[PDB]
Amino acid sequence: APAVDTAEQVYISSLALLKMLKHGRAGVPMEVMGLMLGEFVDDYTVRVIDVFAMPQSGTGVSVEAVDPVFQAKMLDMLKQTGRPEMVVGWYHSHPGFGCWLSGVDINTQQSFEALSERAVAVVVDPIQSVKGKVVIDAFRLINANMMVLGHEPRQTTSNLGHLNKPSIQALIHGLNRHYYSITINYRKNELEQKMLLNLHKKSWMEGLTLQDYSEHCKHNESVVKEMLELAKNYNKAVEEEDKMTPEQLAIKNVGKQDPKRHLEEHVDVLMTSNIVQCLAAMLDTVVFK
Amino acid sequence: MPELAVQKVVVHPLVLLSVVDHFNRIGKVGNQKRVVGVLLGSWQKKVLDVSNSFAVPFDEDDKDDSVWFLDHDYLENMYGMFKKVNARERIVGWYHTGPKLHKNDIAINELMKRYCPNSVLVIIDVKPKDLGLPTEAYISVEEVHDDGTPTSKTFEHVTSEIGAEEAEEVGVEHLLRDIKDTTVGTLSQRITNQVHGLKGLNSKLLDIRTYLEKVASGKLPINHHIIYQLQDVFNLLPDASLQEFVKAFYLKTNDQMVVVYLASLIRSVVALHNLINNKIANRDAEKK
Amino acid sequence: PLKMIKILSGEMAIELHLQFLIRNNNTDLMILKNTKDAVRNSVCHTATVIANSFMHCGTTSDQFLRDNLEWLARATNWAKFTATASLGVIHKGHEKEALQLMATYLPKDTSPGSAYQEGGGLYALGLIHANHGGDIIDYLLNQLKNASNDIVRHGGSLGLGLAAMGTARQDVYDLLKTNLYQDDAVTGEAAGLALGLVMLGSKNTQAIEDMVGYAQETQHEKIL
Repeated sequence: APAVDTAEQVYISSLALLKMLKHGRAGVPMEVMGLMLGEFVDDYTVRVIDVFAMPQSGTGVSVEAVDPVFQAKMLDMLKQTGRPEMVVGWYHSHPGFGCWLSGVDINTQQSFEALSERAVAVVVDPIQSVKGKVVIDAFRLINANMMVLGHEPRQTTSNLGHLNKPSIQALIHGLNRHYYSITINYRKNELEQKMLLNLHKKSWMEGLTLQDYSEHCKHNESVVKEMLELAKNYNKAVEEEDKMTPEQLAIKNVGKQDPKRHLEEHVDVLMTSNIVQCLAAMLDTVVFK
Repeated sequence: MPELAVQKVVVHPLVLLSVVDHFNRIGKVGNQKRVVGVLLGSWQKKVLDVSNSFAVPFDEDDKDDSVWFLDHDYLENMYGMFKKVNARERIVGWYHTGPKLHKNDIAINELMKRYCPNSVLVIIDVKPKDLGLPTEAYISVEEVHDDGTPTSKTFEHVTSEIGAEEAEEVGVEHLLRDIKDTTVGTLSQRITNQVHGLKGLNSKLLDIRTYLEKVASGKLPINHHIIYQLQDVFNLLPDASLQEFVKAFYLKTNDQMVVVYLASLIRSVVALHNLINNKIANRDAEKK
Repeated sequence: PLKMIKILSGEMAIELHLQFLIRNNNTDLMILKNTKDAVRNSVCHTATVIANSFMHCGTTSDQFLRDNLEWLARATNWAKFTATASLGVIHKGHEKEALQLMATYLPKDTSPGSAYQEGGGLYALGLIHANHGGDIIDYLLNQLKNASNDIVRHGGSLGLGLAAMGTARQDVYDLLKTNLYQDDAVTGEAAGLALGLVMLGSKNTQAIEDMVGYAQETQHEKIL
């Protein structure tokens, strides 16, 4: 109804976000799905705390996967731990479909909606988790009566109201005919950060370590030889270069970047090896002694 | 039961975050009463990948460390569900939330071994231990010491490091609102690491000395390995030699300085005379 | 120095503000019709009802009331609440109209006529009355306290906070405080925002202790 259905800007925690990406990834092209545990506050704030997953299959998302038995079973575990969580919504991964909600995915979302009125539907892209950009969206179903009278901008009110375009093609077309997409925010905590930042005890000595002379010598030999080749270029280059604009000087002296800059780059690489070795050389001897 | 399929234990950032988050969820216990939970992860590999952890409600008293509650029933039922998630997820061992191990931990370990095929007790700490590892991994071993101690069941350390998975690693960057001044990829990062290194060494170094004192008086049982390793460190000592840097960095930099200055010298007369005519023009131009 | 007492109280000040605005006013029917045709009930509408009310502000005009009777009727949801609320921004000053026009919307007349409108009136009222508040505040406390649903309670708490602004006194704070303690779904954001409004420009030891202590405890977004 336009008079009580608003979109749910989802605050997704580290425990949920990581879980969903990993589960989809291993299964591929077998698709994984599940229920999401979280808490609901406001009339629009859902924090997704944690997730567990439903049965994978080789046809992926289906009606058969969704049974009340799995959910009911989980809830008994929730009591025993003394965790309170109600069900916020459900998730799935589509490697085998785009962000558009497949015909079986809508069926599955309708059942889940009967149980929790406020229900969210999430596409995960496990494939994209391999690369350094990850695109995932959360959505909420829109009612048929709502469209005619209300129109889809009614979900946008009293919340963040960002509406996503996940390129063109099937994904966008399917979005428009089916659901309203709403944004993702990340929940964070200071403690949560601190865990992530932590490295190793071993790195403490790693820097200290006295870099072998042998290895250093390899680097030193490598640096002087490139320098000699470039040195010539440098020598011809300085006869001209009465004008500013360094890129023009790069075409003239030949190649991308000035030969003065090439020589410095090499001097600097050697400098970095040298810095660890010499600092380390005195430092080590004195401290253990 | 076997504790075999481990030579290394890598632990995900997920594991730590799950324990602090789960503390609030259960009861808001907060290490008032230490918690043991299942440690989940991969199998059929030499290396142990601890993919995941979930809490089990375990309260151990602070009157007494021999009394605890450990909820067994949860473990069997959670077992069937793990396959729904993925078929690489099985119970590897258990986690202790710290601050430290006990003698009591041997007894907690015998119960958990029935479920697992490769039980290990990995202490994941609710507080991060320093800037180092917030995790230490240990394995139950039957050993004698030539301290005049017959057969004991104790925990000897196995090397711990932090690993990650392709899906998980990306997700971590997005979540992070830190930028990393401790990345350790380059010279800028590398100099920070050296300052910290010295501080790290000092923190570790103190412990070694107190351990030696305890054996001397304030009687503590000698772990023979530790003493054997200590003596090795002092014998390798030599004295330092050479290493230095050239005048070359400067030469290049000076080259850049000449070029601009020559361009400047021709431009100067032109630019400086013109300024007065443009200046006057500007003030009038501005008004409209 | 007798009229000097009046102006300081705020009675006079409202008279001034309303007169300047009403008389000089410019208000064009076309904006309202263009908008009316484009969007029937939408989020776009929500921004409009408040915004078009602002454009022609400080006037007593019937023109809005007649023309966007139809807007109020079309609306449901959060859009309806803004539309009622926005009547206060038009009638800025207008002392006599402020209390009467809003009265119907307030819980002492209609109340199960639509909860959205019912809260909206309380919120419109605080808006007109702000920073001339002295008489108004008692009436606003009684109303908020009485009705106490979900919707009306949020509009009440935000409304009371605006009228009372800068009193820095426990009486408005205590009523509001009690609303903050329930941790009810919608009211929580208004009650927290409200505490700061009333306290403004001065401090009280009890005020600061509540706001900081409850922030740490809760993990519900609206109170925080």
